[PDB]
Amino acid sequence: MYTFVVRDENSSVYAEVSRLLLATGQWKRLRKDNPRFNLMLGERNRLPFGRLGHEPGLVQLVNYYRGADKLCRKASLVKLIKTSPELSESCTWFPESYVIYPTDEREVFLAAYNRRREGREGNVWIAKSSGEGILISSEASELLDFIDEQGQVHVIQKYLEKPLLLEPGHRKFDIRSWVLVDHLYNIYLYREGVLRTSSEPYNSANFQDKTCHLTNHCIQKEYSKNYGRYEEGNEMFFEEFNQYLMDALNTTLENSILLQIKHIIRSCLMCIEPAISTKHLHYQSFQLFGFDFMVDEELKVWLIEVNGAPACAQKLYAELCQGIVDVAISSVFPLAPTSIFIKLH
Amino acid sequence: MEVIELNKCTSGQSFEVILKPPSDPSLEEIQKKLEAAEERRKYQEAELLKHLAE
Amino acid sequence: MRECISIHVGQAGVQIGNACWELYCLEHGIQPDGQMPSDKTIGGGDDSFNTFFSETGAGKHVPRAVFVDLEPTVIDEVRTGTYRQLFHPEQLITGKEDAANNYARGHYTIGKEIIDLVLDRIRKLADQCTGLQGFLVFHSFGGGTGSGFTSLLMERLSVDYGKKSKLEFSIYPAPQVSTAVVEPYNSILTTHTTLEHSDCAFMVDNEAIYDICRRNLDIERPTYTNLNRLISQIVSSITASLRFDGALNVDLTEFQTNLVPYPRIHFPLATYAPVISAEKAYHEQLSVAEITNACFEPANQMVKCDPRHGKYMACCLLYRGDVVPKDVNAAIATIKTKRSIQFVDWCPTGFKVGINYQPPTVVPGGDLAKVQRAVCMLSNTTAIAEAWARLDHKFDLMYAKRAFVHWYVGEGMEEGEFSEAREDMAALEKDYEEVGVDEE
Amino acid sequence: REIVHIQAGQCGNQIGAKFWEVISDEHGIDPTGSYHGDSDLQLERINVYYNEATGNKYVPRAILVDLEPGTMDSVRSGPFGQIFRPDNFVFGQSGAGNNWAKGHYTEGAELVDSVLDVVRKESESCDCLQGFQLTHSLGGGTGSGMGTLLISKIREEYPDRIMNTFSVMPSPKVSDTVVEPYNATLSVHQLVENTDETYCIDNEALYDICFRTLKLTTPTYGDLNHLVSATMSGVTTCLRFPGQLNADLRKLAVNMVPFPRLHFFMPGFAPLTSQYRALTVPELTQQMFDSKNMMAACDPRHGRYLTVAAIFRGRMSMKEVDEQMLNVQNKNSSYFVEWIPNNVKTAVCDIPPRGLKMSATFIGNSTAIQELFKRISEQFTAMFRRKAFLHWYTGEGMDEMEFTEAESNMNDLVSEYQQYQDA
Ligand SMILES: Nc1nc2c(ncn2[C@@H]2O[C@H](COP(=O)(O)OP(=O)(O)OP(=O)(O)O)[C@@H](O)[C@H]2O)c(=O)[nH]1
Ligand SMILES: Nc1ncnc2c1ncn2[C@@H]1O[C@H](COP(=O)(O)OP(=O)(O)CP(=O)(O)O)[C@@H](O)[C@H]1O
Ligand SMILES: Nc1nc2c(ncn2[C@@H]2O[C@H](COP(=O)(O)OP(=O)(O)O)[C@@H](O)[C@H]2O)c(=O)[nH]1
Ligand SMILES: [Ca+2]
Ligand SMILES: [Mg+2]
Ligand SMILES: [Mg+2]
Ligand SMILES: [Mg+2]
Repeated sequence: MYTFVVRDENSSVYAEVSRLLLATGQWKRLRKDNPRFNLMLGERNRLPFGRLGHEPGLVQLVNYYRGADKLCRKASLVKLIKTSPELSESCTWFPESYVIYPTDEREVFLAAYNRRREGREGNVWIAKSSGEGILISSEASELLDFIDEQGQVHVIQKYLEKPLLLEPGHRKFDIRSWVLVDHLYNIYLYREGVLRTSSEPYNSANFQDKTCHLTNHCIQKEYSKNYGRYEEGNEMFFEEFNQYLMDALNTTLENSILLQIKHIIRSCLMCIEPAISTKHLHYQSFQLFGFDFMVDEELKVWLIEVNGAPACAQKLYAELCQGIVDVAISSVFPLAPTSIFIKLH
Repeated sequence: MEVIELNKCTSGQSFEVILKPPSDPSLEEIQKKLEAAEERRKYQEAELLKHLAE
Repeated sequence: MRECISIHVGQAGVQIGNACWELYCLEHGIQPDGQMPSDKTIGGGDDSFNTFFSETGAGKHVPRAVFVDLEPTVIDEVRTGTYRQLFHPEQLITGKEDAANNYARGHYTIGKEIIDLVLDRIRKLADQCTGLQGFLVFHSFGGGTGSGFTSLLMERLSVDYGKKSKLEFSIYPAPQVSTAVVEPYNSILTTHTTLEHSDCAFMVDNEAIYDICRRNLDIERPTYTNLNRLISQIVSSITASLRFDGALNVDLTEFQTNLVPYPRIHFPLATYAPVISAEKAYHEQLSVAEITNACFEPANQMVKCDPRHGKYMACCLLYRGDVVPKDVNAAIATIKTKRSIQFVDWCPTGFKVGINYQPPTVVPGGDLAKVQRAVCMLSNTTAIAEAWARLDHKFDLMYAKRAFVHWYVGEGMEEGEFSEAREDMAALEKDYEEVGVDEE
Repeated sequence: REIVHIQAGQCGNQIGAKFWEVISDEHGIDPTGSYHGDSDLQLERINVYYNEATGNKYVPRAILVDLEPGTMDSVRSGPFGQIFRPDNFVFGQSGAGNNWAKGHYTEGAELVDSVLDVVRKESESCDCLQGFQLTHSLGGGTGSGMGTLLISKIREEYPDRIMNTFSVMPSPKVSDTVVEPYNATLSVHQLVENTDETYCIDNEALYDICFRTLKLTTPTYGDLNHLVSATMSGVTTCLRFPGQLNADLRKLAVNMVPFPRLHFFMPGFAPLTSQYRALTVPELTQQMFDSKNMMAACDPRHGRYLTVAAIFRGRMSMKEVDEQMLNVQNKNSSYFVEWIPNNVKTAVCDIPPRGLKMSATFIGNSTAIQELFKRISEQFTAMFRRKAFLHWYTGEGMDEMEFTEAESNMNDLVSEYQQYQDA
């Protein structure tokens, strides 16, 4: 039977898949530093990719793509979109962003900050990094006084001050999608996304208040007073959200939003494919991703962030983790029908 | 690209393609090293023969 | 004309020396009896092949080579083999008992008793040189002779031939054909003692050539003969510029100048293509673009590693066969658009190309098919540091328990040399990182 | 590179005789020392064990030692009796009476200089003496007491040579006298200090293999020795035939001994014979690692493998051999220490043993061997706590302290094997 190791135990997604690898009766778990494994559920930082693929008679698989960080970090993602001709900088689905260090884009950021000031256009930006930085203001002076006071590198992004608001509530949200890329670089979009919503009504005049602006589940658990009114855990799933779009907007989730999501996912992953592919390597990689999208008043989808080590919604842990075994693991190590994923590419 | 320093002959050809511009122990010490190990090797054997003599 | 002296140390060094010098004779048309009807200057000359072959009054062309092994079995094959008339007995040196896969036994115990014999034999070849330019040393990382004696020889060579170039062809240990468990120890120890004495070292991982023999040559269980005949082709394409007319890498200093801007980082990655089985009845010859593209495929490298996640410092393309510069340039332009080729920002993104019109020679009856054009790429990428990491990790596993260290101490070596050698590899590993790397 | 062979005592000479009987057949040498073989692989490394006389006769480099003439005469008249060098028979008349002290201090001390003279004349004619191999039991007196005396004297004279033994461990299941634990414990203390490699051959395992596997209801010593000579031939295949792995005694010791005191090996052989269908490569690999095929009577699942050496004899595919070896350790990797990477090395030899078309011999340095020394230690202490049978030894000049020291040193060896079983 097959063997595997675990090198990131505080991973809720992969703690469940290793539990499923037990029930099959055909996978044995080894200790962290046992090299005779077929599968590595590797650590999050400094994963020793260089030691993989050098064990005679062992097909070895790992749950991360070397080089995928260029997509899963704020600073590198901005650079990747700005310089890759496949994304061509002027792609319409990414907000205007500049990398300001505490090489440098401080000059060009202030240049666009003046253009927005001249036309009297909406000039609100956000400051984020790799915890939480939580700065939204209308003047760049307050942005930089906060950036240099902080240690790590922050990246400024145009705030989408005209977001799509859910009713009843007048509240914003973010859409999380889970994408699995297997050893063949097929791109599977899990049928079930989740909306991480805000509990308080959106307010344009109070940017210092960061509860109706930040849709993070940890912040809604911490600062929201009426958290949990409309949906359990500020999480609305697709069947309800799609029903809302039909009743309120006479459209569907697939037509209004999901087409753009599938396009954004396909674009980002097809861009870095030649840099991270393990098609002809001595080891092979798969990886689960968490894409974070934003929707505006005109049903335009914006990519906000890609998470390389995502968690899952509690309701969707079982279905998604079993899908990883079927699609990403048993595809390389078979055992002894409709799919839950959407093959893109 | 740019080809520079193209040199030809009947045997073959060489050149250079540019795409983007930029942006000791002595003999005495060695003999001492080997003799230091030789003495350590002889000291260990002497302790063995001393141990066997006992 | 500047002569080159090849030194073959240990079983791996000697058997690869056989594969290479056999191939050299087939390439220059030298018969097994040392005679070359192509040479019309009998008894001497300043031709390109004269850097590797000297001439006698009888017209024999003799390799400028010395074979050294602490054990007579492998070299006795040469004394009675096909090319027994090629070398004279002085060039073949054999000891009584070997180093038993023990670096200290090869370096200290047996090294001391034979190092002056070897150097005097090397002096005999050096005195026949009007202007010796340096040495090419073939050895294994894993063996007690190949590791222990080589590092001692490389120390003395720097003493007796100061600032004369020394290039290595080193065999990285792979468990699929390895014979000893302590080869990580031997590898780290010999790399520590040799680092400052080597100007440029080409590492060949036996694992890489083993798989290439299985995939491309369809060989079930590759033997050392399979491995060495493939290695010799790579060595021949690297030393071809020293043996033939040309303008790229015509002396040993140019290897350091072209590939080694940082002296400690002198381990270029070699990639070779195409490798085609001779038993393959039907074959479609590959183009310049196809074989150049294969130079950026990990499956064709001498050390398995991912250059996409390192940074380049230099690139040499060495072609043999029907190749004109127009095809190379059109291929490099196509490859730059489709592949991840990241140079360090202080080096220029460039390629030094050399073309030898003579197609590569294959031993008749060998496993390699004769191809119309081939290429060997020498690229100094920081990705080769993955090979150091693997080795250092296996070293760390055994040393934490002090497993087997008593064998080395028993030969006179101090336990501290393990630490000094491992600290050096750590520094080397950090050097590569400085050069190549920048619940959600 | 020559090996000098020494067999001491009743057991050592009887087992040693079968060994020379087996390998002489494998090298195509008749009982008269003449070579009548069909392959040059037989003669390629024949000098490791045989000297050459005029007329192209091959004389074993073997020295026969015993304190009574009984077994010596039996060997001289048995099969392959006259192949041995006549003056290489060194024997006394008193005997050792199954008494380690008599072999090591009194009776054997009177005879040891004669043996070292024969050892010296055999070594002086060696081109490059590789080392010595000794066959003996630990439960008797001559092979146990005088055997370990010889090792101590040989090490004093040839201190940079590899010392190898095939040591038969006693067992109450195949016992001659009750004092066997005493002689065995005294001998282990000597072996821990003065040998580089020791193949632990447990007479309990040999009996059980003859009883349960080979279906021998009333096994004899000859049955047990058929098993010993078969594994002795297998573990020395790498030394007698052209090969790359473990081809000499020092290289084997460097690959098998990670720590100086832990040099006691478990041998294993497959298939077990006492044969018409040839065995497959998967079948050889499964059997050679099974406990039932082990000669040391230790379950390898009770410990972990420090290093493992395996040899395959016969015409087979090295591909399926590598696949099966990698399969058995990739699916039992918990029983191999993780701090010695790639601690399993495999060799192949085209020459199969007699009667078998395929065979596999196993050499393991497992921490499970402590089970053997713990058995001996418990049998030792059970008598020694009442000082039982001690007068046989104190009558030969020994003190109780020497027993306490051998006991303590062997308990340390057990504790040291338990140390590395945890990591
Ligand atoms: N590619 C290749 N590798 C070899 C060859 N011979 C030995 N090796 C490798 O070399 C390593 C062992 O070192 P050797 O060269 O055999 O040993 P040595 O230099 O003779 O030193 P000692 O025998 O210990 O005195 C192992 O990793 C082998 O795989 C060969 O002919 N070709
Ligand atoms: N340009 C923008 N316009 C509008 N809202 C934005 C925005 N950028 C960020 N946000 C809001 O900020 C929230 C947090 O952003 P981000 O995803 O960077 O935080 P984070 O990375 O710490 C959480 P995670 O663990 O999912 O990576 C988003 O959910 C989104 O609602
Ligand atoms: N396997 C095997 N064991 C033996 C043989 N002869 C004796 N023994 C064992 O060896 C021990 C007695 O040793 P023995 O050789 O007779 O003593 P010695 O002649 O004084 O050295 C007991 O444990 C016996 O079981 C034999 O031929 N084969
Ligand atoms: Ca000439
Ligand atoms: Mg994040
Ligand atoms: Mg050797
Ligand atoms: Mg008896």
